[PDB]
Amino acid sequence: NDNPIPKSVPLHPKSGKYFHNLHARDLSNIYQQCYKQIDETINQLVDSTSPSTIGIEEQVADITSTYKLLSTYESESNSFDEHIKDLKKNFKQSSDACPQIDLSTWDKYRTGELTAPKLSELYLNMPTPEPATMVNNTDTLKILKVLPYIWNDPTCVIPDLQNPADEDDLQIEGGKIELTCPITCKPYEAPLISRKCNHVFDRDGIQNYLQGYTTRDCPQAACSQVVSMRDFVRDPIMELRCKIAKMKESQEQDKRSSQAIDVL
Amino acid sequence: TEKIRNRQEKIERYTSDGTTIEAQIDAKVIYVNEKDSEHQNARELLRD
Amino acid sequence: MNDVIGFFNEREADLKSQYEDKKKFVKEMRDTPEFQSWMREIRSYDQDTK
Amino acid sequence: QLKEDINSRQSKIQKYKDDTIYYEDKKKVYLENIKKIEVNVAALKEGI
Repeated sequence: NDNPIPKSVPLHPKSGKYFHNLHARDLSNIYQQCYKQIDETINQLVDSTSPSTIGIEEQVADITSTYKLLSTYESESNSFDEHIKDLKKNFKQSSDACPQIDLSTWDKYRTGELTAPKLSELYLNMPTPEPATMVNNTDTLKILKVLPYIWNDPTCVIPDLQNPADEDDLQIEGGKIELTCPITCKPYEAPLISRKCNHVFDRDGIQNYLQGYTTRDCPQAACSQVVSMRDFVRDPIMELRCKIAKMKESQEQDKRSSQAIDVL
Repeated sequence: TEKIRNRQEKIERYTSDGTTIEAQIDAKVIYVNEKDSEHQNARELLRD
Repeated sequence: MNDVIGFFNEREADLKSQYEDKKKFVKEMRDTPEFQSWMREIRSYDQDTK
Repeated sequence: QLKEDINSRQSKIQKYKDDTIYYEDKKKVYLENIKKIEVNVAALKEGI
């Protein structure tokens, strides 16, 4: 009507060139660089704070909030790109469905009696991104959450699935997790744990037990299962505990020696 | 008919080029991954 | 729109050609050999008036 | 950039396939017109 400017027209092959050219610009490299940066910052912070200094809980909470915000950003960016591709597919299908303007179909579209899909309206009507079907649980997040307790004491039992207060009401009765293996009187240089056994092993003597037998029972108690080589994975918690224990024992030995010399 | 013939010949040539460039971009993916590993080695050497 | 304006240009060129053909038909409709045969039938009738 | 370019080229290949499909449909319509002209010519020849 009036000025012959139709609201929308069917897609053209020349316009199809640009439609295929249009894409959402990526953040995969940016996101992975950010993730690696925050992970290495957490790793540095693990031993960065002075052993006598206490109160890393607020910094841990702040870093947890930062990581959660980053993960939410990544999830909604994935939502962005999937929405973009779905919108492109819907628009191309609608354009293919609609006819082509040759003689007066353009006039009909201009008069408004005929309508064609418009990417602007579709992008205005696309649903807002939703952080659904996404879980903010990573190994870095887990170690970040559990590191304050390890800092407080090397032996801790954080899970509260059985009871929110502790493992059993107020008393854990969980014993201690020893850095030095009775089998191998040495710190765990290769901490390997099973998703089923949930026990950390040095693997130096475990390979000797697992050679010649396809599956062998877990030597530790409180469980009964057989595992192979490929069920073992690296557990950062174990060497985190080892490092904090060594650092604390070094600082306490230095303090006691210095005070004893000050006595003389 | 000859327009369709040359169009489908171009389509077949483009599909062959797409397969070859898929192989080439897989080669480039391995190339960039190994270059990234070489950088990880180089950066750790610089660090130490 | 570039496609549709080219199409309308060729359509109006065809319309111009058809209009030229109609003008040629109008021109040949007059000054016919039968039109030449006329104006002397009038003379023949004028030789013998009323 | 090569991955983006080859994805664009693959979409160009699929749109060429669609264009060839429409061209084949036009050719089929033309063949139907040719068959109608042929049967008309056959009837005219019969009268001849």
